[PDB]
Order: sequence, then structure tokens, then C-alpha cells
Amino acid sequence: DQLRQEAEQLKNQIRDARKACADATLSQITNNIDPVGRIQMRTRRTLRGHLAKIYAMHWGTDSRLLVSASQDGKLIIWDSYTTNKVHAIPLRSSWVMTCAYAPSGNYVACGGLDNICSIYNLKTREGNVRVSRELAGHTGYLSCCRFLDDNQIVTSSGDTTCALWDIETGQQTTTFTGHTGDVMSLSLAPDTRLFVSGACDASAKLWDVREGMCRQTFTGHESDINAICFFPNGNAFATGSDDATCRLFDLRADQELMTYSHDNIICGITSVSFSKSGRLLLAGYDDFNCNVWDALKADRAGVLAGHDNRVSCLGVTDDGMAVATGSWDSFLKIWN
Amino acid sequence: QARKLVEQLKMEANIDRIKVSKAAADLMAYCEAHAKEDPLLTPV
Amino acid sequence: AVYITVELAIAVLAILGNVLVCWAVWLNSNLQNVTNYFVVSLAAADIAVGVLAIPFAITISTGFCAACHGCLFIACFVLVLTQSSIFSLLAIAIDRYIAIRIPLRYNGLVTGTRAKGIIAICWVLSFAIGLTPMLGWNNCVACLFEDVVPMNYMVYFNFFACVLVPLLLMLGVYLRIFLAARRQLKQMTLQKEVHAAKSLAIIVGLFALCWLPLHIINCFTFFCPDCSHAPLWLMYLAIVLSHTNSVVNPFIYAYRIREFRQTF
Amino acid sequence: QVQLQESGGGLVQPGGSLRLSCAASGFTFSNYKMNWVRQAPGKGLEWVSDISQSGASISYTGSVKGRFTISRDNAKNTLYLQMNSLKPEDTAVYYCARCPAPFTRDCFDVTSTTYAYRGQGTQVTVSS
Amino acid sequence: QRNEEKAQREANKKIEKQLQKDKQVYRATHRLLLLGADNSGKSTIVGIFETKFQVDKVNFHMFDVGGQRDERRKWIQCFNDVTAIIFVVDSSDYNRLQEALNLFKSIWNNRWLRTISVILFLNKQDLLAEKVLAGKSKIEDYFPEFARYTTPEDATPEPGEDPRVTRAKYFIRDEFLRISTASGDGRHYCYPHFTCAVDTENARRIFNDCRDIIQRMHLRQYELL
Ligand SMILES: CCNC(=O)[C@H]1O[C@@H](n2cnc3c(N)ncnc32)[C@H](O)[C@@H]1O
Repeated sequence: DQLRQEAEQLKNQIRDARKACADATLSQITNNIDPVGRIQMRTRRTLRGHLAKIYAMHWGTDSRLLVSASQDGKLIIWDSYTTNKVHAIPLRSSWVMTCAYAPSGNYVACGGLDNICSIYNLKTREGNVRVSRELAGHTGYLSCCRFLDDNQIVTSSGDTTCALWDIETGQQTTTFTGHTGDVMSLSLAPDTRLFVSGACDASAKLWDVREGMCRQTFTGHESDINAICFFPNGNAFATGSDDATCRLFDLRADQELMTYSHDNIICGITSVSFSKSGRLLLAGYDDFNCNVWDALKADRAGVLAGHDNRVSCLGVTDDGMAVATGSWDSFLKIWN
Repeated sequence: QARKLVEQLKMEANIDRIKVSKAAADLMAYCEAHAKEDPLLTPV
Repeated sequence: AVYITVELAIAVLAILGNVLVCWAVWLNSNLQNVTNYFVVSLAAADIAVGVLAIPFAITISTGFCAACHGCLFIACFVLVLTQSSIFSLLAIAIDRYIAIRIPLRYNGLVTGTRAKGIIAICWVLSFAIGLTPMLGWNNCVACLFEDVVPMNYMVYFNFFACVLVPLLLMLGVYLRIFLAARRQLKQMTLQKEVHAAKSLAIIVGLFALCWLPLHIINCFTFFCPDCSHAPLWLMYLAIVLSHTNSVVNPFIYAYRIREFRQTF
Repeated sequence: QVQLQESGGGLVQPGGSLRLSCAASGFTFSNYKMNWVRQAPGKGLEWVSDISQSGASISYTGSVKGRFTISRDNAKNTLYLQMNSLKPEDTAVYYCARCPAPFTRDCFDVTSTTYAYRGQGTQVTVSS
Repeated sequence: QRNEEKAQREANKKIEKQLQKDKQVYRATHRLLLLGADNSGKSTIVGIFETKFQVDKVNFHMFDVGGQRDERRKWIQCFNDVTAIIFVVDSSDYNRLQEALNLFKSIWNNRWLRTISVILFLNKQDLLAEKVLAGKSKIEDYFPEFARYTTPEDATPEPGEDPRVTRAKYFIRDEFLRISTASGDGRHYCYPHFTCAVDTENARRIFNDCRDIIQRMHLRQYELL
């Protein structure tokens, strides 16, 4: 009774503190600057190959090769410049909800309803691809994986908890407990000192990698936060959700600075990502399209028409020259 | 659960809450700096 | 004559219909598949009819002086390319048939590699049967159809294998699809049943409407020419209405698939 | 912060009545399908009754069919449950619970504790 | 350099060849999402996740969803390429059967599971008959509509089945098929079956059910029903 009353008072005091920080609004001060305007990204190529729906994808640091996981059980390593198969890896479990490329360009991660972020070695001296380390230490489905480096990898899951793993040892080093519902996505910072993670409780959380604790808890969503991605500078992040709106949260300001919303849109966001500039907030929606939002003024600059079924994932290159959008009709379309 | 949530919000209470005008201006100015930095905006 | 204006209109209608269907498959993702290649192979034949089997059919109706090998080659090549439309038309009916009687094993039994193989069987067999008059069975000058192409070939071998067999197969196959539709619909009745029967009656009926009129005149001419020949206009009506299949083939198949509607 | 606060609830004699009222906040109340979930003494959670976005397609559990009555105020953002003729079996912690997605008619609530779109609950009790 | 671009391209042809070989086996195989409940005959028909079984030259791939936890709004989205959701339920467990009715309504009215047919197995049918003939826990208390519900005319019970049990048998269906008919679309149909653990021929019931679904899918494509 007393602990529950004190917990409710802490949440009210946290919102009241950040309300004082809200002197102006982001949309209010960014009205004067000129927008991106009419933007119409053509499809560069169409990566046809996957059998079933593509659930996830992620670029490499090289800004050429990209990996994508599909529900048939294949993890195809593409090459954007040449639209060809670098590698085609058969998974243990057919169902796979995430995949990620290592910053070095050596290892590749994947996982889903098996509850294992299976790491695969690309540069194998024998010949074929081989399972480097199976990271089985989660109660529920693996929802996202991101490599800090080749030595260690951060994970989210359907066990209500994120976790840092070290593949050399083969066990979880630091655990991240705090969310109420199952976590859906995560995004590493540029410095890789801390990371964010959106969950089905409708409240993102900034976790510190070294310490092993939540820095602050954000809340500016009505429904499940599906995706999450860091802003290029590393001081803010966007979050796609089932409430059919995206929300930018400043890490310094500690609140929702801006809401990207269109009342005509009635369906949730699956994936989100920024460009190198931090201008084009590219969010993938359930209605078979992806809206090119202006991160500055919160206005719909353009739209990505193409796919038959929903866009599940959306990644952007490190140099910021190309963008990819994996979809449930199994055709990865690259745009630039 | 309640004590851990109280300790979480106690840690979350103490934080450097910056102004939105300054926080917006930094994020706005970052775009203006990297807008020319060959992005998706002006196609190469 | 009226045939030349009607056929060239049938050409333009066949291209306008066929390319639009071929464009729709290439554009959209759910359309392009094993099912699409069978429909597009019919439409591709329809394109071929529009450019290669209309103007070369026009030249046979005129009666121009040429070599007997050169003239007969035209009339036979018109027959070949019009025959590829009928064999592709039958191939779609068998493709739909095997999808309904063998539903669970359909993607295992029928695949994209074999789909090209079945399309290859149709086009090669269409070339094989239509070029039969070139080597054997030819009585071979004023370039007419009835003179160079023998009527014994047109009734016994051609009308049976290239028209009647497709008709007897399709009519029986689509009745069996209607039996499956009757088995499915009443479980899920009169209004939807008569819609299902009439829908397959539109598919089969237009095939029977187009081809039979010309071949029954050939059966009339071959069996007993005591009565006079069908007048030029009546022969032109039969030749145009046989070519009208290529106009309506886009309609009877590509219009009915719900995914093609959104693209068009 | 997506909270639902259950007002009302308490002790009442068997055969009487008790009107629960759940104050909702932190989201657009009209866009979501609402429902009540009860937890009896020494038992798992179970669905009681739901209500549509417009407030038309209403459904109940058979144990509470005819006796209970659900309703909603979309303007002020709150849910109701006018319980009448309460039996001894009805004693439970009644949580008002919003469904996860908006613009829909599917709900995967009644979770083992972990479900954020649900309040702290009011202890409704029946004794004589 | 010139060799390297073609070398990977010739190697990608083998990747395409392995992928196209993978597409042949995958497209032939049928996925099934067999979900149920705690003590509801889920393990009887199929505690393994995945179960491959060849029946009449047709490979299946029946996937249980037991290892993950009960919040099932974001992992159930992974099964819309699935051919048929085998929704198994305990017929006897009246208190928790209402949770299964709510679970059916969620699965049926979901946007991503809108295209999927549900092969319903009302498991523990002979064990339902034990509870109904006893008459300790009345159906009217947990479902008031039963008291004013008569037996269907098209119902076909097995020999030596009581009308008392027959009423209870076809009423459990009614509440499931009320939700099935409430769509008003015809993109997917519920296939109810009365089953027990001892009754072995359930894969045959799935085979005949899955036959009618993909038949319906083909007939519907051509606009023919
Ligand atoms: C596959 C069958 N093809 C034909 O009948 C085509 O051959 C031509 N044809 C066949 N028999 C005759 C005939 N007796 N007179 C004129 N054209 C004919 C028509 O132009 C038809 O389009």
C-alpha cells in the first residue's frame, strides 16, 4: 500500500520535472526553416530471392552488403551494388524475427521463436558458413539483436528483459530488467556506450552497457512500441508503435519533443530509421507503405509505394547513400 | 517489484533535464550541418 | 473486304488486351507466379495472333499470285500461331484442374520449371501439328486457304485434335471444377451455384462460340458440297469470330482473377 | 503514462449492487476496445465483459450474463461496470483493461500479471 | 578484379540453385500453427515445437508455441503464411473454455490472421460426455444461452450417443461458429471436429480440412464461389 503510493508519486514527479524543461516545442520552433519538400525515392533494385515473408534486415558498416532473415528459414547475405547472393544460410528454426550484421563485417546474427540469437561466422577457413555460438538464455522469443563488437552482442527478447551477451564466453554478462511487457526492438548508440529499447508496455528505456541499469524511462505512446532507432548525434531516438504515430524522445530533455502523426493513417509502425543527416525519419507501416517523415518539422515529405504485404523492417546505410525496406511479400527493395 | 520500481524512479528522478528550445536547436542545427553531407535528400 | 477491317480491328483489340495483362503481371508481386505464366503464355500467343496471325491471315483471303510453297507456308503458319492460342487455352484449364482435384500436392506436382515445360509442350506441339501439311498431306498459283490446305486434314486430324479435343477436355474439366464448386459452396445455395455454373459457361461458351462456326463449315464442305460454299462474307464472319477468341482470352481469364483488376 | 485508475469497489451484501468506474488517461480512449478482467481469491485471471470502440458490439461472460452491465464515456475517457445481484462467487479484484491495438476487434490481454494496459484493480468483496 | 565479380556471380548461381531447390521443398510443405491451452489436448494430437509428418505424399510442418510466454499478440503475427491454424480446446473445462472463445475471437478478428482458416478440434469429447451425463456442473450457469438452445437438425451424432450429450456437443460449436460467421467476408472458414486422445484419426481430419481450404483458395482466386 505505502510502496504503491510512493511509486505513483515518483511517476507524477518525473513528468512534472520534464514539463518544466518543456519551454518550447520542437514543431513550434522548426516551423520557420524550409522543409525537404517533394521527395520521391525510386526503387534502385528489387532483391527477389526469399521464399516466405522477410521479417528483419540490417546493413553493414561497409555500406554495400546487407543481411535479411525470412520465415522460410533462409538468411540471405545480399550485395546492394550487384544485386547478388553472397551467402544463403539455412537456419535451425524456420521462424526468425531479427538479424544483424557485425561492425567488423565478420559475424552475422539471427533469431526468433527458438529463443536463440544464433551467431554465424562468414569468414570460415574450412569453406561453408558455420554456427559460431548459440546464445540460448531467454525465456521467450528473440525480438532483436545488435552487435556492439565481434566480442559481445546485446539482445532483446520476449522474456520481458534485454540482455548483454559475450560470444567468446557464451553466456549473458549483464542483464537488463525493467520493462513490463515483451521487448520488440533495440538500437545501439554511435559511441556504443548505451542503448535504447522499445517494448509492448508503450514505454522506451535507455540502458547503460557498462553499469547495467536503466538511466531513464520514457513514455509517449498509447500502444506497443515495435521499433526503435538512434538519432545520428546520439542525443535522441525515434520509436514506431501500434498507435499509428512515431515519437522522438530527447535523452537530454527527457521527454517526447515531437509526435509524427497523420490522422489518415490508422495502422501501426513496424520499423524506423534515420538518414546520415537526421532529417528523413523513414518509418515502415502496416498498410504496405513507408512514410518519409521530416524529423525537423513533422510533415510527410514523401511515401514508399511498392510492396504487396506489410513492410516489416527498414535499415539505412552507415554512409547514408542507400536505404532498404524488407517486406512480407519477400522482395527487398533498395532505394536511394 | 514496488521497491525496485521505486528505486528505478528514484534513479530516474535525478537527471540533467535540458531545455527543449536548446535541445531542438541542436538537433535542428545537426541536420543543417549534415544536410549537405551527401544523404538521401539531394540525390547523387 | 469486311474481313480485312474486322480482322485488323481484332488485331488492335488483341494487342491492347494482351500487353495490358502482360504489363500487369510484371508490375505486381502476388500476380506473378506459376498461375501467371500459364495466363501470360496464352496472352503472349494472343500478342502473336495480333501481329503475326492477322496480317498473314489477311494475305490468304485476297488471292495473290505466288509460289505454292510460299503461299502454303503462310496459311499453315497462320494455323500454327492460332493453334498455339487453343493449346495454351487448354493448358490453363488443365492447370486449374490439377490445382482443384490435387490441391495439397499442387505446388509439389506443378512448379515454375515445369510450367515453362508445359508452355514449351504447347508451343512445340502447335508448331508440329500446324506444319504437318508442309511434309505430307498437301494436294499442292492463286493463294487461297481451301486450295492449298486440304479439307481431309482440317476435319479428321485438325478439328479433332486441335479444337474438339480441347473443347471436350475443357467442357468436361470445367464441369468437374463445377462439381468441386458445388461440393464447396453448399457446405459454405442456388444463387452462388448458378453464378459458378454461368462463370465456367462464359469461359467454355466463348471458346465454343469462336472456333466451332469455322470448323462446322469445314465439316459441311468436306462431308457434302452438293450445297454451295459459305458466301465470302459468311466465311469472313467465321474467320473473324475464330480470331475473336484472341480478343476475349484476356477477358475470360485475366479479367476474372481478382488481383489483375487492381493493376488494370 | 498509460495508466488506468479503478474507482469504486468494496464490500457489499449478496444480492445487492455495486457500480465500478475506471478513470482512463494517457491515450485516446475512443480508439480502443475496452474490457473488464477479474481475479478471484486463489485463482487465475478471467475475462468478464468487453465493449467496442463505438459502444455497440457488447459481449459478456455467461456467469455475468444479464446481471452485469458494461458501458463507456468516450468524451471524458472512462469505463463503467454496473454490477447488479452480486453472488458470493463474484468476489474478485476487477481490473479494467484496454486492448493492445487501436482500430481493431482482437485482444490478447488476460496475461499472467505482465500486461501494461491495465490498472492496479479494486478489491470487490461479497459476504454475509 | 574482373574475375572476382563473375566468380561471386557464378557462386550466386549455386546459391540460387540451392535456394530454388529450397523453394521446391518449402512450397510443397504445409505449415500449421497448432496452438491450444494448458491441459486441453494439445500434446495428444501432435512436448515438441516442430513436427514434420508425411501423409499421402504431402509433407506437413506443425508448429507448437509452448516455449514462449502467454502474451501472444506479437509472435502470432509470424504465422500468416501458415495454411491452417489448428485451434485445439478442452470441451470439458467450462470455466476456461470461455477464455478459449475469447482467444478464438482474437485469432479470428486479427488483421494478419484474417486470411487463415481455423481447423477447430473440440478435444476431450468423451470426457465432456462424462461431465454432462453426471450433471453436477450445469452448462446454463456458465452459458445461459444453453437453457434456450435446442439440438441442430443437421447434427449427426455417433451410434449410442445420448441427446443430452448431443445438445452439449453441438452447443460448444455454436459459440465458436457464431464468431466464425460474424466476419461477413468469406476469406476463411472454421472446420469443427469432435475429438479425444484415444481417437487416432485426427491427421486425416486435418488432411480433408486443409484440402477444402486450399481448394477454396484456388476457387476464390478465379472468382468461382
Ligand atoms: C487452330 C485452328 N486455326 C484456324 O482455324 C485458323 O486457320 C484459318 N482457316 C482454317 N480453315 C480455313 C478455311 N477453310 N478458310 C479460311 N481460313 C481458314 C483461319 O483464319 C483460322 O484463324
